[PDB]
Amino acid sequence: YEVTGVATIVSSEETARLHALEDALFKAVNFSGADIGSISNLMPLLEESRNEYQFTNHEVRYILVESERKRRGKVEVKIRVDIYPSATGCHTDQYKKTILVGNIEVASPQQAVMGQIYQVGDDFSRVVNRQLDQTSRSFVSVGTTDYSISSNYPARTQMIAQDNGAQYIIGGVITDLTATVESQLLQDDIINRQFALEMKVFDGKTGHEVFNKAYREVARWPFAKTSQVDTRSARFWASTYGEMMLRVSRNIMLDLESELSCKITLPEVVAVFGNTVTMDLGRMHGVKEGDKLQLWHTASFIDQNGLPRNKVSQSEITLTVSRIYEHEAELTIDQPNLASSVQIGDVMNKIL
Amino acid sequence: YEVTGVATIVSSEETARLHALEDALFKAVNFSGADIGSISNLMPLLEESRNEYQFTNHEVRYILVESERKRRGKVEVKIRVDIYPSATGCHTDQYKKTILVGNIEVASPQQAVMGQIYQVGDDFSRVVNRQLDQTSRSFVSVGTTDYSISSNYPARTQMIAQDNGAQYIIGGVITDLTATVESQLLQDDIINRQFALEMKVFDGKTGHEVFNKAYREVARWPFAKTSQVDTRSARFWASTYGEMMLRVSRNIMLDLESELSCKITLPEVVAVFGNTVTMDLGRMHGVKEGDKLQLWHTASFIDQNGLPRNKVSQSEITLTVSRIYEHEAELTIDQPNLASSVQIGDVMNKIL
Amino acid sequence: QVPEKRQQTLF
Amino acid sequence: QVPEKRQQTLF
Amino acid sequence: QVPEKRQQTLF
Amino acid sequence: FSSRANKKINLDFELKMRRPMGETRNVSLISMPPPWRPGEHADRITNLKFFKQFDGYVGGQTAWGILSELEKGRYPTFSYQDWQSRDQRIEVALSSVLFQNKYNAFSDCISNLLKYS
Amino acid sequence: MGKRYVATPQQSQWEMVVNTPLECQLVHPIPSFGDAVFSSRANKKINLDFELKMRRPMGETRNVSLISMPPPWRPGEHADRITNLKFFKQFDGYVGGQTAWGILSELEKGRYPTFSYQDWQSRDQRIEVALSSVLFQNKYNAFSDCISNLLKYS
Amino acid sequence: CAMLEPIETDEVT
Amino acid sequence: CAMLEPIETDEVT
Amino acid sequence: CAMLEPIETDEVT
Amino acid sequence: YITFNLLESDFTTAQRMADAVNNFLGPQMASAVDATSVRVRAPRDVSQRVAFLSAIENLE
Repeated sequence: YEVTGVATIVSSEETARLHALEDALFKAVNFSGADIGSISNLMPLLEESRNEYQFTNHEVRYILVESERKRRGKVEVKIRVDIYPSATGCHTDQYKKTILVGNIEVASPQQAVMGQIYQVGDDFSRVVNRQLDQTSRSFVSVGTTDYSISSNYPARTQMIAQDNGAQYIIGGVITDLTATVESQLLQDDIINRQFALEMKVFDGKTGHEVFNKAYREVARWPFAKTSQVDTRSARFWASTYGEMMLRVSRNIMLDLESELSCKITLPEVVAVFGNTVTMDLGRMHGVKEGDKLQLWHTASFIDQNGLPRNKVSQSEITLTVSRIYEHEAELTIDQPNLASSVQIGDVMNKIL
Repeated sequence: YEVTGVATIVSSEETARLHALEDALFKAVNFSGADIGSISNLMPLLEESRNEYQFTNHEVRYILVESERKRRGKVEVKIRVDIYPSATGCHTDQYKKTILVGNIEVASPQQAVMGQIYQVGDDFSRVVNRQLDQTSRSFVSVGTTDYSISSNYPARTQMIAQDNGAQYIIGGVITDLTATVESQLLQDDIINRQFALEMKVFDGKTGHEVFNKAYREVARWPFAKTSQVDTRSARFWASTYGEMMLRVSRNIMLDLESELSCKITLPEVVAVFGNTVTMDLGRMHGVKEGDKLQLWHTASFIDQNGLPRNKVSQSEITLTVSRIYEHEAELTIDQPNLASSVQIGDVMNKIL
Repeated sequence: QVPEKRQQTLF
Repeated sequence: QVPEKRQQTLF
Repeated sequence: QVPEKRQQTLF
Repeated sequence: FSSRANKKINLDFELKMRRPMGETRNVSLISMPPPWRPGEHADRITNLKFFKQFDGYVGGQTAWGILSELEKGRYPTFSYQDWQSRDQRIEVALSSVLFQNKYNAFSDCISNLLKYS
Repeated sequence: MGKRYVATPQQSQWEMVVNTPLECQLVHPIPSFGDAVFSSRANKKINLDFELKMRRPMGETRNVSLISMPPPWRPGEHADRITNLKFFKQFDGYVGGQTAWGILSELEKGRYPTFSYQDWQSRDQRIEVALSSVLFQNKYNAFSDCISNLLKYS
Repeated sequence: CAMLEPIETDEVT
Repeated sequence: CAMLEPIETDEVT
Repeated sequence: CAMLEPIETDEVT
Repeated sequence: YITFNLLESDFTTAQRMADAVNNFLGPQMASAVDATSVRVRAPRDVSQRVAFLSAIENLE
């Protein structure tokens, strides 16, 4: 395909070229309709600066870079790739997963003094929410929350997920915002600022921690030392630091696609009206009429030591979708005599 | 057709040319009678600056730009296009949707200090109201409201929609009004001000959020730094910032057309007088005598976790329009024996 | 190939 | 040889 | 072709 | 509603009118929900015939069905054109308010019926 | 929402009606429906009758489904299908052999034996009849004590 | 054909 | 083929 | 053979 | 589940209340987790839990 990759050089030409190649590959995969979950495993094998790349067992086979330019101080890379969009996979027949973006906090407010970027966590969780909402393939964002999610309180995680109707809750801590000064006699000072982050995803059905990853990137701080920067403004997010943080958010989305996309989606029972039950997933999540679903009885217990545990009882109950709304759906129980055993909170999975 | 597109250059000639092309295309589609809902999906494929554009499955097939001029500092584009106005579609046989423009707020009053444009949200919601009223094809505006609509209180949304007689409520938050300074030694300073906005549309029948989009544009701030600008005046709206905000409002209208226009319109039962019921839609909404309508029994519940849900019971009741007023209509129930089961709040849909 | 606007939906 | 994304899992 | 003024309407 | 000692299951429902039936009319029996049940539709039960100068009679499974629809909290509605009312359509409904206890007493008495006539 | 006849925890009661060395009888009144009667008699061989006695007699012969449904206060538990019976017109429902002992066993485990069938008196709609396990264990102990004291000959 | 260029009522100015 | 380069809605700016 | 040199996630920096 | 907290904490009172619920409803229904708390399995529906708790709180 014909794609362009744009990335600014911070300290190494190799890193900027690799970032531009990643951007071009991401655009090519998005246009080709291929899954973006598989991209996050291709990057490690892209550390080398070889003109030709060979891969096996992937939707992309050979990568050939034809043009590399450093116009306006940032590397531009033009490549041609062959993408094979597979019609099958463990991610195409699943309903969309609702995700709640939790509180992202700055561990050390001391590091945010330069620029007074103290609301960077909130304005970055907003970016992560919008990235998951309008860029992901298998995720739906149900908003942000002001509460902090911890692994010590699975019950609170379950309650907050129930309140917001979220299958997973994602929250992080920003651990490094410090900067160093590089000085040259010919020119002015260069301030390279750090952005480290540790993201954690919790399963709202049982309170377990299902995802855990750490990110660290560096970018130039173009603003003055004594200048105050607003994190909601376009001045912050159009700068080199802003571009780096946007790339970090994209990597978060790609990692979530890599890890959670092929987990089987489990819509929950919202209400039971005799022989008809209601599902928390609807038309906007990919539900189509005539779908057959299998019911699981949910029983998740905190064990004797306070650690969350999971236990599902298999059921002989199968349901079919009768009416579909934008955000909910109605299902009819195919075994009327077993309809009395369905309670609120039981989960279902689509029969393939 | 023969159309002209006018757009001022802010930072890139490509953006100004694209905006002029969008303006010319919008005027051509409006004159041709084609639906304006389909325009909002054509813009993404217009990023390239190709002299010729090829499209499939659209009311416009080929676009050829013949004249491009930069007179008086703004790009003028003259094009010829072939538009095929389809007589069919999911948007031509539906009644008009009544929409209430909610409160639009400035999240950070700090950003509105320059020019003291603190009532920009209200005077922009007025523009959105007038744009939906006198420019849209499938919307009727029932005015503005001073209340804020949130996803946490579906009951309040339903009550406000009932009070104003609105099917949908649209409200937003203005998130960025900051500006940057570009300085040249030859000339004076250039102040480029930002305008970011997040619009949200709620369904008044059930309190659900049906639409969510974010807008961000930049334009020159021609006024002095210490000058106070009145947002109700023509000085504000005839400036470059005002033209940008008007274009943003037009994009809001086009996105609403793209998303909500083909939703089936559901007029509500206002009063029941024996065998005759009253409809909240009338002559001004497209109701014609002899129309056949199908009744749905409405039952929308808040579930155990406080989240809104929808549930409609299908009915064997069909109604026909007997007398038409400008704002209401009278319907006769075709099944007199079932007339006792019609209650206020039941919805109807036109039988096609 | 242009994406098509949303089709007719009920509720 | 690229690592393969996680396969389908239940619970 | 000029648009035509509103036609006769009752109520 | 009348049940009598017999070897077979029997129930008679008689709509007895103060002003007798003017003419024989086709009657529609529907199970209309009460006002205090929004979102529920009406079920068409059946079509009867009410005869001239006779009380309306429903028998067989339909009378038991009327009792059942009353047990669910609904209103059995007979709709027909009344001769005494200028041949206009009128509705007659059976209320389900204060029905449960008397339905239990009725079921008990039916239980204590002689199995021979 | 269909018809479900079960005694609420405040309404459930079990009684030993006949307690003699010639017959033992345990009765569970199902409110608004009737009774469920377990009858054992003196004999050389093990015998137990379960009779579902209805206030309004059976209108038509129907296929009935006997399931061991969990009560509402037991989330996360699936229902065990027990068997399929046939209830006959104008006759009390009868279960015998090992299935009646199975009903007693499923009651001893805190579960609800549920009979589901289409009711003639109900416009041929599906209805459920459940036996409540509340206040059952003491009367089951009394019933088993009575069974142990039955004459071993007829 | 040839689309017209007649202006309409201003939305705010 | 030839992938397009149309931009989309900004995530924050 | 020829071992790769792709970097991984930093442990602290 | 729902949990009952004894006004006067005691191991024997906690176990006797657990037995009272088990005798009324059935086996493996209530369990004493310490001298104060007794956990009773309850329905997921809020309306059924109120009806369930109404019968349980009146046990002697």
